[PDB]
Amino acid sequence: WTATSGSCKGRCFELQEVGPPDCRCDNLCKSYSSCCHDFDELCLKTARGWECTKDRCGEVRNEENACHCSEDCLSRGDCCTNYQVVCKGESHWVDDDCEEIKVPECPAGFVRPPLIIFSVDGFRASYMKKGSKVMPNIEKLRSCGTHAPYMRPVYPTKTFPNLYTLATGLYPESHGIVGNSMYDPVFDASFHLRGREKFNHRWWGGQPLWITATKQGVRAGTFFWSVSIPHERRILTILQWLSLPDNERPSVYAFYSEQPDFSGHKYGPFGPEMTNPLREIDKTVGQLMDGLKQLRLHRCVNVIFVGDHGMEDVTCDRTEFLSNYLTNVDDITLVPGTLGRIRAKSINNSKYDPKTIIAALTCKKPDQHFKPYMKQHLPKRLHYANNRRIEDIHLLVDRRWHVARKPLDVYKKCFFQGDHGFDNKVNSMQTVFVGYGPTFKYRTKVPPFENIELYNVMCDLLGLKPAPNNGTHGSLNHLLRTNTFRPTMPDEVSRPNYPGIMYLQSEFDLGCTCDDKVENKLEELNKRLHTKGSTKERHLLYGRPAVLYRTSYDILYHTDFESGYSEIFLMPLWTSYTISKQAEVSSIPEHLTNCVRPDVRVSPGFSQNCLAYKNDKQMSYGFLFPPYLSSSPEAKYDAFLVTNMVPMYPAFKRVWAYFQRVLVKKYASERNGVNVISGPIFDYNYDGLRDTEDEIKQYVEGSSIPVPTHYYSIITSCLDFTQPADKCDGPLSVSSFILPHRPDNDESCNSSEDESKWVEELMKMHTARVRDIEHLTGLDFYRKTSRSYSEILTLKTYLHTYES
Ligand SMILES: *[C@@H]1O[C@H](CO)[C@@H](O[C@@H]2O[C@H](CO)[C@@H](O[C@H]3O[C@H](CO[C@H]4O[C@H](CO)[C@@H](O)[C@H](O[C@H]5O[C@H](CO)[C@@H](O)[C@H](O)[C@@H]5O[C@H]5O[C@H](CO)[C@@H](O)[C@H](O)[C@@H]5O)[C@@H]4O)[C@@H](O)[C@H](O[C@H]4O[C@H](CO)[C@@H](O)[C@H](O)[C@@H]4O[C@H]4O[C@H](CO)[C@@H](O)[C@H](O)[C@@H]4O)[C@@H]3O)[C@H](O)[C@H]2NC(C)=O)[C@H](O)[C@H]1NC(C)=O
Ligand SMILES: N#Cc1cc(Cl)cc2c1C[C@@H](Nc1ncc3c(n1)CN(S(=O)(=O)C1COC1)C3)C2
Ligand SMILES: [Ca+2]
Ligand SMILES: [Ca+2]
Ligand SMILES: [K+]
Ligand code: NA
Ligand SMILES: [Zn+2]
Repeated sequence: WTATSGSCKGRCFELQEVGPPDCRCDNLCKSYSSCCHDFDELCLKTARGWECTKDRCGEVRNEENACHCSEDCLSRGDCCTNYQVVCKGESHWVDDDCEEIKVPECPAGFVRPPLIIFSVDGFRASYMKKGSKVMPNIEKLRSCGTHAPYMRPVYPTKTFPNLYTLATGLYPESHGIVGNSMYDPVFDASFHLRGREKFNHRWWGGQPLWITATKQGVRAGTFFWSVSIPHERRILTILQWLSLPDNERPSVYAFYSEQPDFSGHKYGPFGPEMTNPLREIDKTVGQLMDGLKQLRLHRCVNVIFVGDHGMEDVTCDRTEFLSNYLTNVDDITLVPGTLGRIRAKSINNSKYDPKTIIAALTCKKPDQHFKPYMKQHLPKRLHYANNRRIEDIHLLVDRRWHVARKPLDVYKKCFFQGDHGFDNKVNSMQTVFVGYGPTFKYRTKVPPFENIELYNVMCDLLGLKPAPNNGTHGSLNHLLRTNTFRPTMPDEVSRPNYPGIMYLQSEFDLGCTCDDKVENKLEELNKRLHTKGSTKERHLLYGRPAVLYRTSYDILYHTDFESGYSEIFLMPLWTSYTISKQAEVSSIPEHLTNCVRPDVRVSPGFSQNCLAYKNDKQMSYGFLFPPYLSSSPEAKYDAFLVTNMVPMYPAFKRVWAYFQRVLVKKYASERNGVNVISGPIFDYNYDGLRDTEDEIKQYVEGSSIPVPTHYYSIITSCLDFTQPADKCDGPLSVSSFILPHRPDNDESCNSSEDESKWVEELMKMHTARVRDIEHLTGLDFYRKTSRSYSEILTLKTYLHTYES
């Protein structure tokens, strides 16, 4: 209940919202049906429109007008944005030459350059080039400031998940807004775009920018605007707030446009109807910048132009129906559209079985346009599992398609031509980033980056300490002229042991055999030098990874590779090796097929055993350093050490053997050598973070050998590919992956074919950042390069996407 009989007199767009039952005058009161009775009259004035004309110049102030062209307007802070242009012979901001902003040029009493976030819904990255002729204001921000060719949203590429990731620096799994629609089983409550539940604070986790600011003594404009407040009024409200007294004036503001998303849904991303919405957004930018120029703030404010997600061509005819797959369609609830989320319609139904639903959805039709996943099997780069609001069963929908439960859902609720929500690596989902102002660089292009990184930079622009978030603070220092964040590398927590030869072969009772009895003090000296690390500079190019947790581990050197061997997990945390462009692939000799050799540097009690793999009828083994890439027949024996062995499902060994035998050589050929770091990952609670030993749900039968959930590889070379990976003087180039360790290839519908037709496709789907691998292993890579630490942070956030 609201007492709407109070008044908005002197309270229009007040910054502190009042508590029910008192009536509201803030920019969200309409959305709560809580505005005072006189809000429209006083606060949403329209008379005479948004623009000064030659006949209004010097007019007698009339308080009914939407904006003023009277001599007193600059002093009151409520001039029409074009006042100085029409009435005082000034130029529009867009007509002025770009001039470098080396220092903030602020009015007296400004403590810091304000930040204005200009957020646009559905603004696809390619609009910057394809619409450039109709967006001169946006084009000038872009060419004069700092811009990325695109900015990667988070999955799912929906509005609220992305806007709240911009506000928090958190993945949706961590902030709690995991969709535009959600069921929380603990609350037994549903979140929807329409209605009141979505206003309850219990949905919204982490700490958004406006709260971070307020807690650190920085005032904030309210970021959310009720849909019926016209854009012109939003901009006039921000400009009036910027005229408030010093002690009352916010330092951070947001503008929001529902366009171009609203029109994109109706007309498709590139419908001829899309030109007008782009022109109108550009005009709104023009109004802001002309208004800042009037207040002498156009060389003071940092402006960010940012989108939430792009827009793809999607039509009602490109819908898959679960009713064409399942017998039991009335027993499930589907969250539908550009992703699917499935749960039981009733928790009372004991016949519901996720295993049977997955199997009925798996490679059933030859061109199926969706793929089912248990959420823990989704590509780790999506970070979309660790939340009770994310259903166990997920459908990754192909770009251009929808999934629905039954046909009547699509025509009893069409005419839409655009949609978004797909995998956040799809080109059509990419969105925009421009930064303009004293703190941003001048005429600077930066590589594409993820939207989870922006919170940290917005905190830097405002002198704020960020709440704990998923950005990597410093990775975007190259966007900034000043206010850079200069972090120190994390301290190593565990120092390695360097074991020498300590065990006789007869002490090992592992049930292993190797045909390796083949008896020269030239080569006996050499053997010893390789075991002490004489080749370690070729194979460990960027230093030893640091272990950032308490554990027991050994560094093991060999001719062709170096490893950090965990005495707790009985396998390497990491294996590092370099493959030159000239390197030769060889076979595993016939006599060495089943060869496993005790490591006389490592106790029997800290070793795997072959008898466990023999008894485990589901589990086999592979090697981290591939025997196929041995430098010599003699060096190949090293690759069959028990300390190089890791547990692998036979189905996964098909993937791993193709990677090691074919793809490593291919990358060294293409990139002029590569350095490879490979290893296991254990994430049984799918939280994206390294498991402790007590979290492991599967062992090799009858043993303490834990079974990885994933295998990673980090593949590094010289960005200037005219230099070999091992003699690179400049920046690096990296690609990585985190491959699910699965006992079947059900994910790969073409897996009955030769690995050359499916394995590289799988690996591209499971592309990762080095930072993703850092979280999952507790390792810190690239500790010893010639490069600046911020540059290394940028490299560790790189994702190789494989989009054209
Ligand atoms: C991205 O970046 C984020 C932020 O840095 C990071 O997420 C953080 O990771 C930590 C580990 O997973 C975790 O630390 C502690 O969590 C709780 C404290 O939780 C509350 O307090 C903070 C501070 O304000 C809140 O932010 C937090 O918000 C979460 O929950 C809200 C309400 O439930 C919700 O609105 C919000 O969205 C958010 O949900 C998310 O996180 C939770 C977990 O906190 C998930 O469950 C959700 O799914 C969602 O993902 C809370 O209100 C501490 O209590 C923990 O300590 C436990 O657990 C330890 C075991 O490892 C143990 O040592 C401790 O002694 C203690 O044990 C006790 O409790 C156990 C579990 O209940 C029990 O089994 C045990 O036997 C014993 O009784 C953690 O220290 C942060 O909360 C988390 N923050 C946020 C904002 O998410 C991410 O990891 C990265 N992601 C990547 C990939 O890097
Ligand atoms: N969180 C956050 C955040 C972070 C930044 Cl950096 C900027 C902004 C926001 C919030 C944003 N304002 C805003 N105002 C109103 C509305 C929205 N956003 C989104 N909707 S909607 O209902 O989802 C949509 C579909 O029909 C309209 C209405 C401005
Ligand atoms: Ca949106
Ligand atoms: Ca984990
Ligand atoms: K076996
Ligand atoms: Na298959
Ligand atoms: Zn939309």
